[PDB]
Amino acid sequence: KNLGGKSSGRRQGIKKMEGHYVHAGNIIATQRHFRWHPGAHVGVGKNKCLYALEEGIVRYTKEVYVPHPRNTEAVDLITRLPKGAVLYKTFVHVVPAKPEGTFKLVAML
Amino acid sequence: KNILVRMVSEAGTGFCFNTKRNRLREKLTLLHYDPVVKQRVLFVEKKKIRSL
Amino acid sequence: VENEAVAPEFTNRNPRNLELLSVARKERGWRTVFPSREFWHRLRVIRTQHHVEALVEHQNGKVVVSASTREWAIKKHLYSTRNVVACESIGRVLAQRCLEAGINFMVYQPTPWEAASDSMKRLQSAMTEGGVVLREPQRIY
Amino acid sequence: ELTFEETERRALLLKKWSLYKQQERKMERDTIRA
Amino acid sequence: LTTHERVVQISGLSATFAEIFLEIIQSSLPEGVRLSVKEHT
Amino acid sequence: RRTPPLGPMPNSDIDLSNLERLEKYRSFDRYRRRAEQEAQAPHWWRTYREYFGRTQQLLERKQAIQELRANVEEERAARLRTASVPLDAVRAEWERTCGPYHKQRLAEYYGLYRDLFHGATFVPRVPLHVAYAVGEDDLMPVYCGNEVTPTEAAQAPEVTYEAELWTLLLTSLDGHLLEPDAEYLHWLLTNIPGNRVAEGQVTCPYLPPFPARGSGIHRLAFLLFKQDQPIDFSYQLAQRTFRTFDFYKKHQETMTPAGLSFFQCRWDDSVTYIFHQLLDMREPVFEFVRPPPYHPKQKRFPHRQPLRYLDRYRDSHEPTYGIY
RNA sequence: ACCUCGGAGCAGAACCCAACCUCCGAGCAGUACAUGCUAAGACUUCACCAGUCAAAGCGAACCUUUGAUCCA
RNA sequence: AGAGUGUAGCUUAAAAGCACCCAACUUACACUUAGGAGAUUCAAUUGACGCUCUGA
Ligand SMILES: [Mg+2]
Ligand SMILES: [Mg+2]
Repeated sequence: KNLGGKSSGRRQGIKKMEGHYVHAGNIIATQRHFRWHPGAHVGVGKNKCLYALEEGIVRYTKEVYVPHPRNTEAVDLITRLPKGAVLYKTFVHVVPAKPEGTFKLVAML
Repeated sequence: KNILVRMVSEAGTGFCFNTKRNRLREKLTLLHYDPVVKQRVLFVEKKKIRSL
Repeated sequence: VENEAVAPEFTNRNPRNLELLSVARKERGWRTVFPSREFWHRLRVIRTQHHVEALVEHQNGKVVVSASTREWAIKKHLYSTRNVVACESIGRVLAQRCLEAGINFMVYQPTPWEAASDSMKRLQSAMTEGGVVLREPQRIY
Repeated sequence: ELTFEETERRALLLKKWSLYKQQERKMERDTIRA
Repeated sequence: LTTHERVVQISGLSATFAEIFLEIIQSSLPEGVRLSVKEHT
Repeated sequence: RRTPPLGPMPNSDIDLSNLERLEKYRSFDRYRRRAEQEAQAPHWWRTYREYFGRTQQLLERKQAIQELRANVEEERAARLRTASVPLDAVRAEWERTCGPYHKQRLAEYYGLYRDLFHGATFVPRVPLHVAYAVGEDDLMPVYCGNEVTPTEAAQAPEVTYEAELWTLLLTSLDGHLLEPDAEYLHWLLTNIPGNRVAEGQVTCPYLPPFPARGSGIHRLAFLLFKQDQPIDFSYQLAQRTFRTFDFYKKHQETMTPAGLSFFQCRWDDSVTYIFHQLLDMREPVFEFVRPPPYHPKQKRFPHRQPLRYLDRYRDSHEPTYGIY
């Protein structure tokens, strides 16, 4: 009487652990809901996958979570916290490796 | 249900694009970007393509 | 000519070099968190119970240009340091200090209610008429 | 419509009522704690 | 004529705290109003 | 398994069973302030920062406040949101009172201290003023971090400061063309008698800014040093180059910095004039060149890749014909 | 009775894991009509097919599941 | 008579931050926006003006 339930796994999770070198555009982690939040130089897709916006080293950190005020449910959740409480989340950052360019001598006019 | 319809440019171009509108709803007139003209123009529903 | 001995690669050490060329990186992440870190300089306004303060802070967190009604030089010219007049005055002082510091472009990140606030509107008007633009140029990739 | 003098008197009225009821609540709280 | 009715719910009183609370209520009633300390249901 | 925390876990101190009796964040802004405070606080876990890092005067002030309060017109203007402030008076008062601290902040942000004194800091006590006379009617000032074109900086500036000797120096922290660390001096007046500057000893004559084209924006620093007793000192780049670090090391015993004022200079046609007429050399032109785009190692079979894959790795866009 | 797809447990913590296994759900709707065009770099349901995400750029503006080829 | 002594309600704040209030939105609370008041007890680290405690 139990049908369905034959769906395969989504192969989600972290694709780049901490310290892994990541080029711009590489997907860092795919998640179904926000297990890891985007940090510095990390973007978010429609499906909440984290990709590197710059070329660098992936780092995972814990930071205080302050949601966008337009996120009404999160704002209410915060409104219900006690005074000392601060929410925390796991964030993924890309520490950019190369400089974004150098000045070169082109012509000795 | 909804029906797929062919909005045809009122700008005289041969340009048409397919939209979805409820069968019970009135015939559609919609502003849309015409690539050939390179400007937003009116498109009018011409004929029903299919029922979806 | 020994004066024409120039290293093939130039090394500009000015911290604001790339930022002013509009080529420096901005922290483009933090989509799920408020405020965005995608800026070079941010205008942060703190309205305490008694004093109104404004800061122009670099992305790295260094405070670059501050204007606080707490300072005697400014509080010695206005009645209440916690009203629209105080906000506009601190905004104009900050605009002047920003111009003298070379900070023409800035990002302001208010909450919806902060934006709706008339005092914040007056502060933004003061800054824009003083010259500072509350919208940073896009990065050039 | 209204004039400037009446508006100023209204503002001073609000100020003095603020002071008066501030004294009121201060004395009420003093009695409370005492 | 009509009489407008209001309710206030309260929970948590101490011995002396209840005394101060209702004596303040008694002394701060402006003009011709009806108080009550009735319970639920 | 579970490793115990290496320190006080957040939200642990206030962890109590009296949640109902605990006051809550009624507002979003107070939570934001607390969150910013916690973010600033140090932590034992990995964090973003780790990786991306008299009394009479007071009485007079109180009396002045009471006088401003007493003035009813001021209250009317305040409540009509029409009052304003004297910008010049505020500027002067701030300069006298706490302007040096803000100028030290600006210098630290601009990196002058780390690049001039290797991190050794000071405070610009003297409210120095510099202005490059533009034409004859006006003179563009040089604040802390101003923006002045080399055309306006073509001629030596007029300097004013209420003080009593002084040594004034101008350096270009980033104009050097050969060595990244060195810098060029433009003009150095030494043993200034009091305020008048025309009587200063001109050790190195004046040069205008010469930031090469497309070489970004250069920061030029006016340093001013209090001088106890005069000391004898000592258009060629080889002799304009030096390090303010060891220079001021050689004179720190009787010299101490007391004034600063710096500005940003871009390219300008006056720079071409400077490079040709008197420096007598070809002007260098610099271009900001970004690193080549990264592409993964090319595969023999780019499975599922579009046709553009081959273009990503071809270098010449023009058709080639091999042996034919 | 079932045959495809998806969610939860088995399968606790990267991924992955069956069943006549224990439960649940879907064959689209609402929206708009840039919900356009292009394009680095990536993910991928263990193959392929198919399916995802996406910087930069251009152009308007200021979206949240079902099926191939041939054939018409 | 003696001890502790002492910033507006609180501050290992140095004249600041939290607290506090009215006005509008709220049934109401709350939020937000506008405004409001506030102190380092007097003399030279020290003595004496005020508070708490120990006794009669
Ligand atoms: Mg399953
Ligand atoms: Mg695969």
